[PDB]
Amino acid sequence: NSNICEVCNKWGRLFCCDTCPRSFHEHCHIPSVEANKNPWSCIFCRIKTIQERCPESQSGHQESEVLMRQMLPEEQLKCEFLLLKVYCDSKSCFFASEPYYNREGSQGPQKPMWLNKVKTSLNEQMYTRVEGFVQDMRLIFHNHKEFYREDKFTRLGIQVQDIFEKNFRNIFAIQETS
Ligand SMILES: [Zn+2]
Ligand SMILES: [Zn+2]
Ligand SMILES: [Zn+2]
Repeated sequence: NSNICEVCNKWGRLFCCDTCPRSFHEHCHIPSVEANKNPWSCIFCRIKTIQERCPESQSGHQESEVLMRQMLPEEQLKCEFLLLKVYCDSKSCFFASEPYYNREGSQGPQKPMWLNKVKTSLNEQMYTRVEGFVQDMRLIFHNHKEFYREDKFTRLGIQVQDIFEKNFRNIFAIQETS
C-alpha cells in the first residue's frame, strides 16, 4: 500500500485498501472508512467494479438525463467519488469549510455552500436526485465568482470548478462533444 493518504497526500493514521494500493485517512475517504469489513475495498475499487459489471455504462450519456437520475446506491456512490475527486485537489481547501463574507464593494451570496456541507448532505441522504448534488457543487463556485468579482482570487473557483466538471464528465460517462 501507499504510505500517504490518496486525497490529502499526508501521512498519519491510514486505512489501507485490500484490492488496490491506495490508503486513506478515516474522514478523507468518502464515505468515511468503515469500522469493520475485512477485506475493505475503497471507492476507487468500488467504482471500477460498477464499470466492469456493466461495460455499457461507459457509453455516452446526456447530462440532462444524468441529472434526473434518482439517488439509488450506484448514483450515491458516483456522487461520493466525484466529491472525493474535488477534495483530492489541494485548492479544495478554499471551499471546504463554511465561508464568511465581508469585502468592501461585495455582498455575500444568498445561499452559501461549501464542500463539507455537501459531504454532510450526502452522508445524511438529503439528495434525491443527482441534480441536487450537482446544483450545490456548482453553487460553491458560482458564489465564489460572484463575490470576488475582479479580484484575481476568483480564478481559484474557475480552477476547482474545472476539476469538478472534468470528473463529472468522466464518472458519469457524459457523451464527448466539441
Ligand atoms: Zn487524508
Ligand atoms: Zn482500492
Ligand atoms: Zn450488464
